[PDB]
Amino acid sequence: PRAPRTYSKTYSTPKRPYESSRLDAELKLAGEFGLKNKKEIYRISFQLSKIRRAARDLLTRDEKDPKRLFEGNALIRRLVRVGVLSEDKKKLDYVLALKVEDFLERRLQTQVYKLGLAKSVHHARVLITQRHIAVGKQIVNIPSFMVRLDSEKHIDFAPTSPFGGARPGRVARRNAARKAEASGE
Amino acid sequence: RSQGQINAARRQGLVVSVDKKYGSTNTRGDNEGQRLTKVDRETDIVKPKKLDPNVGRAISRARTDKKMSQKDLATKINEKPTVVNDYEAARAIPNQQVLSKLERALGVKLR
Amino acid sequence: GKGKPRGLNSARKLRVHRRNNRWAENNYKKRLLGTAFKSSPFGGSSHAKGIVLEKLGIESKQPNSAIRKCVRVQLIKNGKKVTAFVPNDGCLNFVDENDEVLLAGFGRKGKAKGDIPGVRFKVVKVSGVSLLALWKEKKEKPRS
Amino acid sequence: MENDKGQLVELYVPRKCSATNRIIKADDHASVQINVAKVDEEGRAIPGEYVTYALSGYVRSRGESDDSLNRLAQNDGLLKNVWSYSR
Amino acid sequence: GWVPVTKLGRLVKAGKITTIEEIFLHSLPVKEFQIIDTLLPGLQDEVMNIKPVQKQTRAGQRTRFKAVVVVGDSNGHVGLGIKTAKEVAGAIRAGIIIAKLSVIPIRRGYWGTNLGQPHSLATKTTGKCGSVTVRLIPAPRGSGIVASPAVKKLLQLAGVEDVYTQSNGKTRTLENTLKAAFVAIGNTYGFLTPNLWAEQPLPVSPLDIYSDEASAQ
RNA sequence: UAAUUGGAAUGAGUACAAUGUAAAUACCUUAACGAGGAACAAUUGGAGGGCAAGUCUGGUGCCAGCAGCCGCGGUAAUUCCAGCUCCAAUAGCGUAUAUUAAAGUUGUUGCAGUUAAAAAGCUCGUAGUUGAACUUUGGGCCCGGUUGGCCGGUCGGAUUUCCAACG
Repeated sequence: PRAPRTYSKTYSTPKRPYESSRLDAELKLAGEFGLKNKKEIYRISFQLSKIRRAARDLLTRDEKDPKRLFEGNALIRRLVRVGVLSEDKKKLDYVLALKVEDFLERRLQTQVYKLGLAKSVHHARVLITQRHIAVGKQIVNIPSFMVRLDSEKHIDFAPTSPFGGARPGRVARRNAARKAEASGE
Repeated sequence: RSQGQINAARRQGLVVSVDKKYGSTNTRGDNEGQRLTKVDRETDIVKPKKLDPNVGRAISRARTDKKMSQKDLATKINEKPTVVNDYEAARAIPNQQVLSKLERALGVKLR
Repeated sequence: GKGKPRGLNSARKLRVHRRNNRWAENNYKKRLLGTAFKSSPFGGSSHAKGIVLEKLGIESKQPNSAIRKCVRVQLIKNGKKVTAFVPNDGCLNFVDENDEVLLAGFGRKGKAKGDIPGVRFKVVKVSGVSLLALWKEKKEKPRS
Repeated sequence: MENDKGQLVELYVPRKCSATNRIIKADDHASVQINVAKVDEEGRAIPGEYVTYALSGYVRSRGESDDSLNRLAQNDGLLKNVWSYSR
Repeated sequence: GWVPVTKLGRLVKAGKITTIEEIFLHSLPVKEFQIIDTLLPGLQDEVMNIKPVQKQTRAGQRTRFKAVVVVGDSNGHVGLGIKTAKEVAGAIRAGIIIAKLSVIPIRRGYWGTNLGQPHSLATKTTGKCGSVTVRLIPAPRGSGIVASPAVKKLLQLAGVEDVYTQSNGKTRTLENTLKAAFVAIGNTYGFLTPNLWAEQPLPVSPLDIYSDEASAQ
């Protein structure tokens, strides 16, 4: 009798289960991006299929429809802000050409790797979830953070993390401890 | 080959050698797949890796006279008990995968 | 043309004609006759518990020549007697008379499966544990 | 057919039958391109200067190819009192 | 290498005809495949089905292998050829030759406002071959080819970016479905849109201009 | 085909505290401990086709069993029981029943009825469904013609403009 909590699922399983085209198209999306499983790839195509349904709905409507104009710019400026639509590609005919590749680029698990400091795309994944990377002032350990356009200057090591200073962690701290009790005294 | 450069050469380029392999995934390796063309285009007879002169004689005893039988030995390397039979003295064309499992299952370091 | 009415004031004829021809459909009839409640051995349920009465051997139909090792079971909630197949080998040793088995459908929604003639059910649990566990020696049948 | 900037697309524009105004497809092998010589004083058909008619393979199969050229050439002055409008 | 026997073959070998749209505009019957190897290079092929057909005899069964192959470069041109032969290898080689000679143009268009380089078909087109009808519907941008994995694979080589399909009949007969889709895309230039209402001056055939190069010596 | 080695990082957990809370638990913080194959060890179903992945080995011998379907097994089993290897999804995966898509196999869109299932033996006939044609054009401005002439330029036809209205 308390009001319900809305919830939804954020992915979709493909219709035909065993392909050789789709199953091997995961070469890029799992080895070249360093991903857990196919649900991280099914998640992206779900949002991307959610985008085209709204865009197809708008294109059917008349040009200079106030509904087309309002939700059109809103859909563009949301996709511009996260950096999946390029700086001037801003047209509803180009959000339909938007593919799965330039969503995984904007993930923080790759944006760490492209901005140096990671030396592997799934060395970055380990560093993120080990509470090392902070955006602005906030530590994030979610590898699917989907950074914005005014945020790439703010991926840096955390003020708490050992690689951002602040008294290195329990491995080196204990390792220096046993040389203190063996060599120091 | 194996992690020597395939991560070091992937510094923000992410595509050099990303093509698909031959594609069996349970059929054995292509260690003679190069030699298979050479015996196909050369219009004469060529000798196929003739014999096993001392890797037969010496390593049959070190493997099998120790404890084991070929019916046992071929069962742990997963080959028919006549395959090991023709690796005993002579009369085989030695391929790499069978001779590798022969080595790692019974230790004697003769290739 | 086309044998059906087309006039704009003819929705009643099309609606009653669709209704009469729905009865030729196999599952529409069973949904609206309640055949699952009255006629099916399970009372329109996925599963039912039973009581084992006898071990049966049923000859497999052509072109197979095996003996299928099933049992005869009487249900609790209905009292009806059904024949249920006992899966992969050694499980007929794990089942005995009066073990209070649990039954499921045999895959084909009320039809026989494979070369077994006239068996629409299979045993899932015996004595309340499993058959997978007993077959894989993961659990033990209670002493009864 | 063109894009927004007027640049032409549709890699070829097909011929059309001069009798029934229908597209000659790339696989209409019964279609025919009739070439008729142009003439001047004292005969002497000029080489390489034509009067051209295209007939689709539909028309020729129907048997209308003769009656079509009688109309198609009388209206161009190639004939007189051969084709009549009123049947 | 290639000694042409056809008048059209001589003009292509002599370089007097340099585009295949010259053949398609004049409906010229292509009789030898080396015409359109030197006129549409970079035209890949792929074999879509190998299945056996048998004729029974007094002594035994006569089995031989039917091959369905499709060709198309990636832009505007499609070819479908079917051939049976005693060997699988020979049927694929001979099927490719038949596939090339049946190359046709597809007409591509816009589902909506035209923003260059058409992605979809110009019209709704259907094609039937032996109880299998394949309908092709224009689709908005970003839809892709929505088709069966064999029919989609023929429209990939066609050059169609976005298209819908319906289907009917026994589509598990793979030969009749591909033949029905081949008819459906070949009818794209069959349909006369209002773009094409304008009159044209009926150009002169290259076999009729370059007559003494085509003629044998 | 691994196979021997190194320093780095971390939380799952154990917890001073504080925070949280009506009081607690838990989360979010955080002192102190907390990783080297023995563990702090991921499973669930599959490997003939549909359908991705072994014609590798041992056992059985139309037996045991598998198998949604086609099929496998009668002494060289790619299909059973195993070992190895591999595939699929993954903290989830299989099984059963129902239901929706598939299904243009319920068809208004949109089925089929000569021979595959299906045109009442034939005709009349009420409800129902369906039913030939016919009854006048006021605002202004830009565009195309079709008639009407002021206009021929010209060796019976050749361009159109200013003006009606003619829709």
